[PDB]
Amino acid sequence: HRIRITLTSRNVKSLEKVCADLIRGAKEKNLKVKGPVRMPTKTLRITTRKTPCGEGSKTWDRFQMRIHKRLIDLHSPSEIVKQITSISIEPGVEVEVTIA
Amino acid sequence: TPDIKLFGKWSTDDVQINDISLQDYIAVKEKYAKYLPHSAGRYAAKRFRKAQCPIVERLTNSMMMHGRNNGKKLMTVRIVKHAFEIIHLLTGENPLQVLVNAIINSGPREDSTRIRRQAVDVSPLRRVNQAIWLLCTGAREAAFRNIKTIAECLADELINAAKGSSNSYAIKKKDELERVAKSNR
Amino acid sequence: RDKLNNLVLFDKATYDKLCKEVPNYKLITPAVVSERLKIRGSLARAALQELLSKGLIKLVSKHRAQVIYTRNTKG
Amino acid sequence: GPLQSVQVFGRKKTATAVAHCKRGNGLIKVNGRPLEMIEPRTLQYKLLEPVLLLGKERFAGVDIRVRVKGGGHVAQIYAIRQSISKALVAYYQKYVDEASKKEIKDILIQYDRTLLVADPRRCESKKFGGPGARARYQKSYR
Amino acid sequence: GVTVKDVNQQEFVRALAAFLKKSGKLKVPEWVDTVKLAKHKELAPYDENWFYTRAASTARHLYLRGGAGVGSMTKIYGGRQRNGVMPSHFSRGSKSVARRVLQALEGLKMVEKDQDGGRKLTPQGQRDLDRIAGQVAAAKK
Amino acid sequence: GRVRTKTVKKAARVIIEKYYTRLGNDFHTNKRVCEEIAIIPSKKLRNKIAGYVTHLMKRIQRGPVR
Amino acid sequence: SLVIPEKFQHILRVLNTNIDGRRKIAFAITAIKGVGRRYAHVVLRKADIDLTKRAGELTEDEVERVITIMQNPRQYKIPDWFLNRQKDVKDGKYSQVLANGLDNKLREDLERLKKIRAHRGLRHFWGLRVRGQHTKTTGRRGRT
Amino acid sequence: GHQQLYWSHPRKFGQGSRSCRVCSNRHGLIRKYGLNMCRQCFRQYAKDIGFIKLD
RNA sequence: ACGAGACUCUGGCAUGCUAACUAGUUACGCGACCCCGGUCGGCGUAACUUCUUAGAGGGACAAGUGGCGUUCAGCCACCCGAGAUUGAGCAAUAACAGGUCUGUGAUGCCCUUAGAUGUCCGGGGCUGCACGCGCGCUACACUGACUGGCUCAGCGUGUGCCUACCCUACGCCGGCAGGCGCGGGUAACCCGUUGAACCCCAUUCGUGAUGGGGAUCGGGGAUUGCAAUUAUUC
Repeated sequence: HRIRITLTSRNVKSLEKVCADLIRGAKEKNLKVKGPVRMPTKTLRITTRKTPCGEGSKTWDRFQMRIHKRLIDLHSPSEIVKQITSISIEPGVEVEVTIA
Repeated sequence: TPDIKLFGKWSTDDVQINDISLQDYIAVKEKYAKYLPHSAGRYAAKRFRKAQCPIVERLTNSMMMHGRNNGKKLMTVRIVKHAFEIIHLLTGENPLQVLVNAIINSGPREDSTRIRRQAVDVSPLRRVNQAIWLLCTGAREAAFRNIKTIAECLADELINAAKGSSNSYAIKKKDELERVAKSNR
Repeated sequence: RDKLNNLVLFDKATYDKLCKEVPNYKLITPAVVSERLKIRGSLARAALQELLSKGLIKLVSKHRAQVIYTRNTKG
Repeated sequence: GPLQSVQVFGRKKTATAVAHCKRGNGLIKVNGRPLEMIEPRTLQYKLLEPVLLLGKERFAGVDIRVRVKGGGHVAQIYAIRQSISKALVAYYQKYVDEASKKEIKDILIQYDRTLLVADPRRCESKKFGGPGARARYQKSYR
Repeated sequence: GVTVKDVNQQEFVRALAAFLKKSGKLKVPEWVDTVKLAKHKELAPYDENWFYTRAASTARHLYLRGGAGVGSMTKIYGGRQRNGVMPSHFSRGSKSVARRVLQALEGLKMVEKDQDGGRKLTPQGQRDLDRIAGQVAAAKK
Repeated sequence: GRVRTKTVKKAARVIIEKYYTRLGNDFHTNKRVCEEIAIIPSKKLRNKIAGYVTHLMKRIQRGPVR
Repeated sequence: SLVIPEKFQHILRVLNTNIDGRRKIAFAITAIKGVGRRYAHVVLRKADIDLTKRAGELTEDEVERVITIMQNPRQYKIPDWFLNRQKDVKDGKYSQVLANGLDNKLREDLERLKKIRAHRGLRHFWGLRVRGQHTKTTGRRGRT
Repeated sequence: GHQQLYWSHPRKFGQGSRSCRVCSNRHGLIRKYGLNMCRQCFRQYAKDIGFIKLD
């Protein structure tokens, strides 16, 4: 009965708006809801040379990936969440539902 | 004690500041009391934020020198705290008073500089900068390759500076610099 | 360069120059009594531990790096 | 009696020192070990400024259990200073008046502003082309 | 009454060395007299019963945090491997010199194994450890 | 070094030449006014634009401005 | 105890090798070849010999008690991994040399490398770096 | 005969057993995060895989 | 009109808002231990968001005063204040015979194209040494070295579509390198509460090329790889 839904994405506006819209479909049925846990963000780090060959002054780069993740728990059966996981999804957000 | 302060066991009071030229640049009494010669820092950002610093902390701020000992304030306070008793067990009086006569007597009045040299007067803050400096590198060679430890050499020189006995490094370099300025003056 | 030929162990006069003369100084540390009497620093510390059991010097600061001694209290 | 709970946090360069106060008697101990029993023990008088410039009577009705984590050696020593001095301020605000609390802030403002206002100094980022934040590598001519 | 946490740790690690003097039944190993503590060291220590000193530090470390195994003992007792010509790296302790202490303190019941591995202090070993915590504090008051 | 450019100054005159009665003297007052009578894209510019308005208000109450 | 005793020694000419008498015992033995610091402490441990004294108090008949361990550490339960010559090439005698055999065995492994025309030994003939060191930029003093 | 002497080296490790997928050379390879791509092929395609020079 | 600015990411303050059994705390209730109290990363629970983390917002503007300035643009000073200039990124017009055909299935043109400058397999070299030069590292000691003890972090990464190749706890064996058996981690979970050094405390040495220095070089032992001799490392 205790089902967990993962909300992970790259763009902050892409993940913040879909976490709250998935909350909006939860209170309408008025079920056992949990709030959004915000885990610390992972940042992939690549600093490499700018020049193709090894000529010139030495300049580097600042490539970043500030990826974010949110988990939401529910004491709800797998049936009624499958009516909410079919609506309000943007393709930049990665969702993996954890049944148990 | 919220009224008085003890520098470890050293009293805050009874240090008369002899020279009136430096008393506005010696922060040592009744507004500048600390139990440690160690604060968080912050004194070295503004132009004249160096004027109200406690002088014993200033010497430790200048003692962490020559590479390997930079960034090691934890042990130079362990040097001067040991060195303060060395002054007392030779004099019997306030060891901090000896420092007052040390920085007063080791600061050169006139100093030649690249202008042909014109000998000119110096600032009291420049003067307390040099007086604290010339002794701080003088003891740096006295313990260098010698059985006499750095705690004693730090304590031995300002003892020899408070009387101006001219056997310390800081006294010699003050009067020669006042004299080579007296050449092109 | 110049050899500082320090004494490894006392003589019968040097140690006798220690039982009376060291309690006359106002400053006693292993760095000056070893230099004033030409002994090693190891012998310097090992010349004052018995003086603690002899009671001819007073300890006011012992440390890892620095131990100092004096006379006793004048009375 | 009433649960007089104050848990004041105070940062440092990186160090996090959080208190938790209650109406107790005269005992002060950080992570269980007392404040004088923290090495290095050369900074022993640096953890008695709240004890000395205020007096012991301020802590007659105060026990404090301090949780500290993170930072360095000296960074912890400065984190555990501003985290308990601030803690007795809030305990003397929620439960007693501020006229008995401003008499222990005006003492705290003339000695050191680090005890109530933390340091906004943070270590600058090392750039490429230099061993430090401002230092660049040694240049070779010719 | 006070615990071990009320005592300065510098004059504690020889206090527990003194309680093992009346014991003499920890089955101390044979090669202790000719061994170095770790690969980052190059000499042997100075005290003869340094094995009565390093074992005396384990029980108070197992007081603070338990479930620590053989790999968690080499990290704490390690040190800076001063490589000489190269800049240094950190180096853990020897695996056996930690394994022979947690086998010395299994000979006499003073430590137990934690569930899912580890080494943690026993309550009856916390009985008499709070007796040497009194002999230090009552002597300095 | 705190010298304002044209977009700080050409805009602040449009705040005055059209909205005089809707402002006062205090900064945070007409800071909270200029957010609704002007779409400023950033927050730091929102403090920038209104900051010149209060300084020019210190002139209009004191004399005529060109 | 504290003063210089009788039967004082300044030089211990032991195994035809001069040993100064001014130092500590565990550090005066480093004068002999084949013994550094780590091998020196443990051999002083294989007999109940005091080492908080200098090299000028230790009595005569027990400096030979040092020596019976020196050339033969095997029968005094010293392991092989302490030895400077482990697994000797001819006999497999795990031994320890002390200032006599060390240079004596040293002019043998030269010719155990030189007669056989080995690449390791040929560099010892020329005097170059043999352990694979970059020779272009370093080692300038010895070669002119 | 032939086929046992053309690829008979163990090719499960080393830099002769790894290469770029875009540049197809053996220098400057970003073997981090399973990129498996050269550092000059990384620059032009930094936007296509998604990276941003944010700092 | 561009560039500067603005802008972005980060750094600092908000006991206000939103919530966390993979974040922490507060209690309560036992267990353990000392003389009601004391301690515990021992064990559960309901209230919390102080600390955990990151989402929105809010906060600084030369804003207020005092000089100074056309009294304009502005500058100096004070107070309140977590900030009275955090750091970087981006970065024009025109230009160089700057560099790269050794990043390319980016390429004009030229050489070669089967006895191949294509391709692969073996081994060697790119490490080679009279000499000069560049960036470096550890040092030249006593503020030290050496040996015990005590105690503090913050950035990252980890089982690979190919890929047969991971990060590691724990339990033993061995002085060490290392080895063997179980368990977890595709990760805020396990490693990891990341028990880092410097440090601090206490020994020992004592101005000696010494216990500073670790270059050179001999002997033994293990890992990786099919393969390390020109010593892969240890």
